[PDB]
Amino acid sequence: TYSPLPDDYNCNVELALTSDGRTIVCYHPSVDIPYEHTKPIPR
Amino acid sequence: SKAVTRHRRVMHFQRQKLMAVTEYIPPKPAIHPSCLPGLIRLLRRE
Amino acid sequence: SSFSRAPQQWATFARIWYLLDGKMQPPGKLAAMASIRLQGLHKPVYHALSDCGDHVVIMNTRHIAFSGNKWEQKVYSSHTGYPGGFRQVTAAQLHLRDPVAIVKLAIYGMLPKNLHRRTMMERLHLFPDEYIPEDILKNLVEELPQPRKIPKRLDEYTQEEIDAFPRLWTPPEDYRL
Amino acid sequence: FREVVETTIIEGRITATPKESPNPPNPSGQCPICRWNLKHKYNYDDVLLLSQFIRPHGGMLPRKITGLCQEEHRKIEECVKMAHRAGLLPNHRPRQLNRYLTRWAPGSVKPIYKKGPRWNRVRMPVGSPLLRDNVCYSRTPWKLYH
Amino acid sequence: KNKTVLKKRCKDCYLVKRRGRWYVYCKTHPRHKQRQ
Amino acid sequence: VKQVRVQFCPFEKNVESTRTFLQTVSSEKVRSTNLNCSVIADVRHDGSEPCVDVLFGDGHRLIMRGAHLTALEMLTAFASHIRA
Amino acid sequence: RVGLIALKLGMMPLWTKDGQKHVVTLLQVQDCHVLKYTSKGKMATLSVGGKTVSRFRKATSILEFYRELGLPPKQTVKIFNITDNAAIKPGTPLYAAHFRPGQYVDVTAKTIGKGFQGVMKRWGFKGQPATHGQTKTHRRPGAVATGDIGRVWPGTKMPGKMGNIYRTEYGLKVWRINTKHNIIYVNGSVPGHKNCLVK
Amino acid sequence: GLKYPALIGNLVKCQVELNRKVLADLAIYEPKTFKSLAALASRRRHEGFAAALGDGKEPEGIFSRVVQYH
RNA sequence: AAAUAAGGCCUACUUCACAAAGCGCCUUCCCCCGUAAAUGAUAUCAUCUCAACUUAGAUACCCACACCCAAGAACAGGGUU
RNA sequence: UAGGGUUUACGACCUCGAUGUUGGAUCAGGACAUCCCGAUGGUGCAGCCGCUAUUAAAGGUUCGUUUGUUCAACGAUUAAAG
Ligand SMILES: [Mg+2]
Ligand SMILES: [Mg+2]
Ligand SMILES: [Mg+2]
Ligand SMILES: [Mg+2]
Ligand SMILES: [Mg+2]
Ligand SMILES: [Mg+2]
Ligand SMILES: [Mg+2]
Ligand SMILES: [Zn+2]
Ligand SMILES: [Zn+2]
Repeated sequence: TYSPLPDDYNCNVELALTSDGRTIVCYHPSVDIPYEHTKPIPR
Repeated sequence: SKAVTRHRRVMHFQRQKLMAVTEYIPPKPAIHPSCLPGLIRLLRRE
Repeated sequence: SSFSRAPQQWATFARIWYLLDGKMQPPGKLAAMASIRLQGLHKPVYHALSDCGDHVVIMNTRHIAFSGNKWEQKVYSSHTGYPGGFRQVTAAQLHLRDPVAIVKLAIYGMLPKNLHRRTMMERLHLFPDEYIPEDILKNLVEELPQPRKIPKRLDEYTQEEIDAFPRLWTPPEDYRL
Repeated sequence: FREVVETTIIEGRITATPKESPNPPNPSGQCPICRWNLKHKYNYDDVLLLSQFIRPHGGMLPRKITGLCQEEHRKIEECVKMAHRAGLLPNHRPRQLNRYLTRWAPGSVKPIYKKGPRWNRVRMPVGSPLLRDNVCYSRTPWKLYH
Repeated sequence: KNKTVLKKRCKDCYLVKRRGRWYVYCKTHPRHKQRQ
Repeated sequence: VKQVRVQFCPFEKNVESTRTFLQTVSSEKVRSTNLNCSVIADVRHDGSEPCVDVLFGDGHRLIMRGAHLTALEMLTAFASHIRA
Repeated sequence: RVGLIALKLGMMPLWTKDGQKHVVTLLQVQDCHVLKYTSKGKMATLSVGGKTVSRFRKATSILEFYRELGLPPKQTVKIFNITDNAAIKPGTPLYAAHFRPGQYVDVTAKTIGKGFQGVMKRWGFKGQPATHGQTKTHRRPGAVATGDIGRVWPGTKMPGKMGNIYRTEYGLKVWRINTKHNIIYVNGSVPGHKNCLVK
Repeated sequence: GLKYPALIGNLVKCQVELNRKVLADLAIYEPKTFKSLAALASRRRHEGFAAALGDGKEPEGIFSRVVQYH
C-alpha cells in the first residue's frame, strides 16, 4: 500500500530487491491516458 | 600601528574566528525551574 | 514513443504557459518562481543558447502581502536624466499609483543580467484583477501549487474544529472583562 | 464573563461559564502553556489559541487573571498584535493593504532612503525577537532580519 | 529638545512611546517635551 | 449631588463593593465640594445591599448596583455622571 | 464644450470704461467644422478643422476621408478632450458666436521660430563684457557645470532651435465678438505669427 | 518532487555510485529511470529518518544495510 | 499694484522699417508629515496607536517636379484656387 | 562618547620626457550644522521686536567707495545679502 511517489503520471513505482540484496530491480509500467481525461476536437 | 591604541583595534581574521568559537555557552535547562514548583506573636497575644 | 525528428524536436522545444496567483502571499517567492519558469530552469534541458522558456501569467497583483514593515521601508527610487529628478517613492505609494510594478521589478532583478532579460520579461504578463483576456486564458495550462499557505482567519475554521479545540484556563465567573 | 447593565438603573449579570477540559495532559504546572505543552509549538496562524486571550473588543487580558508567565505573556501579546495587524480578527474591532509577521506600526516606520553597505546595511525587521525558541522544523534559523 | 537619557525632574512627568520614539509630556510643567 | 442612600448588612452574599464605595471619595476630602450633602447609610435587611440611590439636583435619579459590580467601575460611573 | 480654430489676423488696442489701455488680439473663425467623433481613451474626443486648403496637395487617405464627409479638406486637425455630455454630430459649423464676452478662453499655437539661435536670445544669458578683458568672448557660454563631472547635465541650457513650438496661454479675457465676420477679440497677445491657425 | 542535496545523499547511501553526467543524460532521455531513482532516494530518506527516530531494532532498513566487502 | 524666473507680441512708446529687439504690453494654477484631539488594556487609574480605528489627514501643445514663406545652416516643415 | 577632512600643518603614494597658480566675469550641480517665505513645544511668551529644538533646499541670496589679493574697513536697501 505504501507509495513513495503518486503513481498518476508517466508510469507507476514499484521498487524491488533480489534475494541476495546485491542488485536492485524495479517495475515502472507506463500509465495510459484515461478516456474521460480529454476534450473533443473542436471545429 | 602600535600595540595599544585609544580605539578598538580590528582583530585579525583568525583572531576573531578564535574569539567567536571560544565564546561562552551557558547551560540549557530542559525544563527551566520558572515553570516548576516576632511582632506577629504580640499581635496574636493582644 | 517513436516520434519523427522534426515533430519530436518541436514538441521537446515547445513553449508552455503557466498561471500564478497572489492573494495574501509574498512577492519574493512568486517572482523567484516566475524567473525559474521563464529561464527554463524547471526543465531538464536548461541552457541560455537553447533559448528555452515558458510564459508566466500572474493575477491579483493588488492583493500582495509584504512581510514585516516593508510597506513603509522598501523605497523604489529611480533617478531620471535631468538634474534634481531623484525620485524616492515608497512601496505603499508605488503600489497605490501603480499596482503592477512591484512584482515586475522583482522579476526583473531576479532574472540574469544579460540581453535575454528583456525577452524573458516580455514573455511575462501581469494583471491587477481577476479579468484576463480570452487569448491568454485559453493559453493557460495547468496551475502549479501556490507558495504561501494562507493563515486562515477565524471565520473559516468552522464550528466543529473550534469546538474540538479545548480551552486552556478558567477566568473568574464574575470578571467584568 | 459578567457584564454591567445600564438603563437610571445600573445592574449586572453573570454569563458565559469557563468550564475547562476534564483531564489536562501535563498536570502539576504553572502557566496553561506548561500544562498543555506548547511552550515552543505555537505561532500566530493558530488563532484558535489566541482568541482565548483577547477582550471582546480587541484588548488584552491581565496576567494575574490568566496565570501565564512573564515571557509567555509577552509572547502571547506579540502574537495577538501580529494577528490583529494581519486582519485575522475582524470581529474584535474598537467600535486596503495586506500585512503579516510585523513588529512595527504602519504609521511609525519611516522610509529607509539610505541603506548602508553590506558591512553596515540597515536590515529590515521581520517577525519578533521573543519567538526564537520556537521549534525550527528545519536547519536554517529564523531569519528575523532581511 | 533632543535628550537621549529622558529624565523626570518633575512628579507630573511620564514616559510615553509615540511616533517611533519616547516622549516626556507634562501638563503642570510642559517644559520637558523632550525628543529622541 | 443631593442625599444618597447607600446600604450594607450581613444578609445576602457579603460583597465589599458598596463598602468600598462608601469608604473612598465619599470621605472628608471630596465632601468639601457639597457642604449641605451629609451622605448617610443604613444597615437594614432586605437584599441586594448596593442600593446607592444617587439623587441628582436636576432630577435624574441615578442608581448603581450591585451584586456583580466592583467598586472602581461604580466610582468611575458616578464621577462620569456627576461631570455631566 | 467644443472649441474653435481661428486665424490670428493682427492686433489693436481697446479702452475700457475706466479709461485704461488694454491690448486685444484678433481671431477670425473661418468655417470651423467637426470631422468625426470617437468615444472611449480616457474621455471622449472631437476633431475640428479651420481654413480651406486646396485638395490637390494632400494624401490619398486624407482625400478619401474628407470625401466620405462633406466640405473640403481643412489645414490642421486639433483634437479636443470633451466629456460624454456635449456631443455634436460631424459636419456642423462653429462660428464666433460659440463664445461670449466676459469669459476667459485659452489659446495655443506655434511661435515665431527664430531658428537655431545662440545662447542669449535663447535663454537670456548675460554673456561676457565687451572689454576688461575679453578678446573672443561676448556671447558664448562660459562654464558648463562643475569640473570633476566629466558629463553634461541633461536639459542644460545650450544653443538650440528657439520657438517653432506649440505653447498655451492661460488667462485671457474676451472683450467683444463679431457675428457678421465671425471675429473674436481676446485680451493680451496670442502665440503664433499673423495669419496663423490657433487652437 | 525532490531536492538535489537530499537526492544525492540518498543515492550515495545505497552503494549506487553514479556521476552527474549519466544522471542528467537519463533525466533527459529516460524520465522513467530518473523517476525510479527518485522513488528509491525518497524510500532511503524515509528509512533513514525512521531509523534515526527509533534507532531501528531491528529492521535496519530493507533498502539500507550496505554490502560488505573483503 | 511692483519686481523676481518662465511662456508670447509690434497695434499704440523707442532702436527703426517692407523685419527683428526692449524701455513698450498679456499670462503663470495642486497639499507636502512637524504637530495638537473620541474610545482601553498590558498598566480594569490615567493613556494620540513602533496594538487595534477616526480629524486640518491631474490639470495642459500631440496621435491623416517647380514658386513663396512669418519654417529653415542643409535636411525638414506650411501655402501655391 | 560619536561625524567632518572645509583652516594650519603632518606623510611624499602615480602625476618635474608638464596637473598652466588667486581673485573677478557667464554658468551654476549637490549637502543642511536653515538667513527668509510653510508648521510646532517651551520661554526671564500681556503683543511685535526676541531666544531655543525638529521638519521643509520647490525659490531667493543687492547696489558701490579702497587696497592686486577670498579674507580685510565703510554708505543705503529688502524678510534674507548663510
Ligand atoms: Mg551684454
Ligand atoms: Mg573684441
Ligand atoms: Mg612619492
Ligand atoms: Mg612635477
Ligand atoms: Mg621633467
Ligand atoms: Mg606627462
Ligand atoms: Mg534640518
Ligand atoms: Zn511558563
Ligand atoms: Zn512633571
